[PDB]
Amino acid sequence: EDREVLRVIFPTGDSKVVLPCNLLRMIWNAQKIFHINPRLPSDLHPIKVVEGVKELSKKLVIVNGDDPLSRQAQENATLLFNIHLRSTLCSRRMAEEFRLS
Amino acid sequence: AKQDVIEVIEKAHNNELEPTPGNTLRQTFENQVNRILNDARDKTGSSAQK
Amino acid sequence: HTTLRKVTANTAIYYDPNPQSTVVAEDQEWVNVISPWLLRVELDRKHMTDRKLTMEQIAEKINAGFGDDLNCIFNDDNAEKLVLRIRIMNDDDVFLRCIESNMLTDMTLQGIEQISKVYMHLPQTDNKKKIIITEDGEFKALQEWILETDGVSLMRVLSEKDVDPVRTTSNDIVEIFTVLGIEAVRKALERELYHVISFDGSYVNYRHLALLCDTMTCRGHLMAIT
Amino acid sequence: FIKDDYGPESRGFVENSYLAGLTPTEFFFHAMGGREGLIDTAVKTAETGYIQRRLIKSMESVMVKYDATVRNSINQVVQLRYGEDGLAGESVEFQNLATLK
Amino acid sequence: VGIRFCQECNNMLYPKEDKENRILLYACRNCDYQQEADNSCIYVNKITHEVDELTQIIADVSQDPTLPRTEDHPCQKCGHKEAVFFQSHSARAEDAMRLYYVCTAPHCGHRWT
Amino acid sequence: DDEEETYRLWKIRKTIMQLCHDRGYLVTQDELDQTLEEFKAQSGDKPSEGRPRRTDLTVLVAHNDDPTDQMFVFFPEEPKVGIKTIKVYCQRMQEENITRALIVVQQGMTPSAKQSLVDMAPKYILEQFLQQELLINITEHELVPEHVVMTKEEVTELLARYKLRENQLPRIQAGDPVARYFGIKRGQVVKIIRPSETAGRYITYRLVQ
Ligand SMILES: [Zn+2]
Ligand SMILES: [Zn+2]
Repeated sequence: EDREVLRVIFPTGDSKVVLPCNLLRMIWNAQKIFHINPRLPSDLHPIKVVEGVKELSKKLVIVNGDDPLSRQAQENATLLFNIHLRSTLCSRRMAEEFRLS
Repeated sequence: AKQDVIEVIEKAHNNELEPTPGNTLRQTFENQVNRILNDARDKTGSSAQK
Repeated sequence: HTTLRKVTANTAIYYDPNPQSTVVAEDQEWVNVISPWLLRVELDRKHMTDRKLTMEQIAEKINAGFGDDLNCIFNDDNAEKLVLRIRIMNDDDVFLRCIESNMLTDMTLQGIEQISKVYMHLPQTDNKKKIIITEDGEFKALQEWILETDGVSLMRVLSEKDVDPVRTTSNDIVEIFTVLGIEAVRKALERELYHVISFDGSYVNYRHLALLCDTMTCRGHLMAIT
Repeated sequence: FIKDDYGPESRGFVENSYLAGLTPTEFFFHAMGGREGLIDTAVKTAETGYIQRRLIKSMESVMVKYDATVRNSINQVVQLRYGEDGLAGESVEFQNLATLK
Repeated sequence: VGIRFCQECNNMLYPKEDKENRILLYACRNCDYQQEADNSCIYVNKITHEVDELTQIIADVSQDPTLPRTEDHPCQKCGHKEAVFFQSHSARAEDAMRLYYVCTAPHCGHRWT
Repeated sequence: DDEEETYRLWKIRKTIMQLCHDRGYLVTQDELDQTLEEFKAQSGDKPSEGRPRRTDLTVLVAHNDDPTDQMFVFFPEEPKVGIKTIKVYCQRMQEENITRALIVVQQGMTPSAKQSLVDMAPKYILEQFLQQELLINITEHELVPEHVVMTKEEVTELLARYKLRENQLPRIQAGDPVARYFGIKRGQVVKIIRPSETAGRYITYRLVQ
């Protein structure tokens, strides 16, 4: 669904975008801090990825409050960053590419 | 490049130059001359760089 | 836009007492057959076949524009000469010269009025090239014909057969405001103002262009910064 | 030069280098070229400075309030969130949307 | 064209219709002098202005020290080798790069394009 | 010249049906998107001196949520319509129970008839459109974002949410093509949804003034 939304937002092919904090660089930083060694099977449970991404998306609030108008505004005001965050902190991508513990 | 400009001028004098569509006879003559000279400068610059 | 001046060669007025007298040797007039004063005009085939006109269209335009005050006798496309003659059926003869200047200045033979020169080229940048989505979810850059103009008449152009009414922009903000509305102006203004900055290759954060375009439009009308 | 001379030498082309020096005709033509840029430097400023001041006087009072909304001096709302997202422009980075292409 | 002055008082004749005979006549505004027309033509306007510059070219221009001269193009009248060549000045010229040749030799005065 | 006029008439009807659907009135899917052939066959392919006279195309539509408030559209035969030619529509308007209608003029309307439209506004809220203006659905253009007409309860909730008065919202004048296309009076907030290259989507509100 996020893929469909991005294609309608960006008719232009280029994916180059401007976003708040560099997720790939943070992943690389985590790998080098904890000595990941992406040669052994990973320890991270794939469901922890999903249940942590959802919790984090709750944490990042731009529009405060709980009424439907405020929630709709909060969903709209962070939509692009959430799409990027979910599309990079996958379960397949995390288990096969980044091998984070 | 200088010889190329001379023969372009010769073609223009003998009415042998066909205007570019959307452009006039003077405009296309100017465009062709500028094209040749710019190409010469770029080629000479590349040779000097190498 | 195509006035008769573009496709005409020259004009000449004569005083020809009988329409059947044919002071000029023209057998087309002899087979085609009240004022003795008449006007003659010769066109050239180059500009006429370039724009793909017909003498019948020209006669219809003249008859419609000047409301049956005058008649046209036009040579067939068969002869090498593009001739047509004009009379007046019932302030004597100078009126004929006046209307000749009027019809030359202002007869709109083809096209629409505010647009002088129209170009044609295949684009190279992907943002002017048409972009689609294939069955495999690709973004192949298609290459299609686009036309850049030199005037602006956005409404008479959009309301035409086979023109794509969804992407046709004009670089004039005022015309967009009068046709598409305030929000379309806010988007078009951002696009134009981004083009003039990024043409140099420099980059300016979108937050400032958006803020400027908002302050100039948040009152429902174009608030020029003066 | 001969009348109606459209050749490269007769219209400003300089076929010498700054190491080999310029012929007198090329020297004068080069002066004609440099004069244009020198003039534009002085002319441009009088327009850029006027545009600068004119732009600032129209927006000088627009700020970000404590609702995180953007209002001018008369509390009219310009943007519901600064920049459509509520983020400062000096903490963002260029990124790539992996899922788009 | 044939623009013709009044014989008696030296003024422009104006075109006029003799309605009884429907005949074009040139009549003075000031005396009753009248003449029969010989061109039925009154107003002629070349809008394209396809003007032949060879009418306006003067042979005396061959005495110009600043003009280029060549021998590759000989005169078709006298066969003289030397001929001076130059371009048009007017914007109305139908060909932009049209070259006009004037015979260099005295009293040939042949001019061509 | 009949094919061009027939094509021109078909496009005007198509844009009109789209406008009625967007404005909330009930229109069948068959009429919403009919090809030129159905129009050509239905009304007879003869705009001048023929069966599809500009009288004979009136769309009477009814609102979705009850079939009582109904809108006419009228295509006068005269190029420049006048008071005598709009009082006929006024007589038809009072003859029925309908309260609003549209007039698609061929040429510009005389100022006297414009005043007549204005001065009867509270009773009959009827407006005009130009034939040339209606040959393209300007809402389909890529520049125009999505426009939604807010309801009075929704506007009250919005103002209470952001705690801002009526006049502090950005405003849109009632004469611009989009507002006119929707037919909305002053003091009526309009939602605008547009894609944002910074955040994803953005919702703004424009108060008609
Ligand atoms: Zn006299
Ligand atoms: Zn000779």
